[PDB]
Amino acid sequence: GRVTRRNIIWHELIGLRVRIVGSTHPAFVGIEGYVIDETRNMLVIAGDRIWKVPKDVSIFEFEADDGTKIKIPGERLVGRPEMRLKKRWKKW
Repeated sequence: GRVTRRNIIWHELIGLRVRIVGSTHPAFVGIEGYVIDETRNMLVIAGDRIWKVPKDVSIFEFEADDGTKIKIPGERLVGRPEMRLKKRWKKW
């Protein structure tokens, strides 16, 4: 949906288009498609093939509904989707 570099931390990822722009393994850079599932440590991407990729060693580029491109290390998205959503709540 309407994701930004700031809220992507808690925002759901399923349904967003994504591109692996970096990785500890060069063979996987270039994988693109829509996120069809997310677990604590993985992202399931549906491209030409269905890929299950680890968040910790990948750099993602997500596309927001308005076309905006968002690049963020996958390590920052580690954690179950429901758990990440708790980060939306701020305690000052």
